[PDB]
Amino acid sequence: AKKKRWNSIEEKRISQENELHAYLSKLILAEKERELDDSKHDKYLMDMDELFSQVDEKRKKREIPDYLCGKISFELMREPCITPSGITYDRKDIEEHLQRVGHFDPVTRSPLTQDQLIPNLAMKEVIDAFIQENGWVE
Amino acid sequence: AKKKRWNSIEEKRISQENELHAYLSKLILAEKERELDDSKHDKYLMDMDELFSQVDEKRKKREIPDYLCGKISFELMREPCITPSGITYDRKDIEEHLQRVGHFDPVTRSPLTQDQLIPNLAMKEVIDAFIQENGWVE
Ligand SMILES: [Cl-]
Ligand SMILES: [Cl-]
Repeated sequence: AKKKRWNSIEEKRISQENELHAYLSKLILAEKERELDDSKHDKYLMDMDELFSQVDEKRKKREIPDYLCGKISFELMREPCITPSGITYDRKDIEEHLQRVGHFDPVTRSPLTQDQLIPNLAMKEVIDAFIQENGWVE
Repeated sequence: AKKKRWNSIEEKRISQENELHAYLSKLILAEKERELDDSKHDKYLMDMDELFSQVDEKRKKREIPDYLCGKISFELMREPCITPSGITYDRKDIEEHLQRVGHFDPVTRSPLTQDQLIPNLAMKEVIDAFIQENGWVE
């Protein structure tokens, strides 16, 4: 929703990392200048860039694990529930299927009814911990 | 086991980060010297340290999520299976309990028998992805 504040917070971060990265690349090159005025430096620059480049590669984020998404909704599950076949779906989606499509396990075809659905408490914790450590979500 | 190779691989990393970190702190201070020879630099040093300090704070690792551990084994689950009450245990541990302790859900006390155990396929994927992205495990 109005959670566009995550972009603002990371805006201030990205901004500082860029300033630090430029500053550091300046000191380096300048040193290379002084040295080649009287290289190993070129290597320090690569690793130095890679360091900031990596802490930016993971910033690409948007990588919502597929194993945290429903088989029906194809997206992060809010209420993960498992069937007796061991397949986890998002409650709203599965209860939708069992009421609109039919009384069968979307994947195993095994006979199924809403009352057999079991709350996957463990998965709910995994997803919650995921949504916390990853504000870009939602 | 002999997977002590993870310590060797990260040994080479940690070693390079330290060398880069020292080198960078040298260029900085030297610059501060030249400036204070004719500070904002002190701030660049803090953030620069924090940068390497952070990529080391997470290296503390050993943080095996509790929600990935069994209620009985109290440790990373190899074969996560859920009960009809929605509680996930490691197979070996739960089947041990149902055969040595009694036919009841360790936490909900609800009546239980090995044949009711359901394989928590979703959790198995979560843990597998965890063991991969974290070699220090095992
Ligand atoms: Cl789903
Ligand atoms: Cl357990």
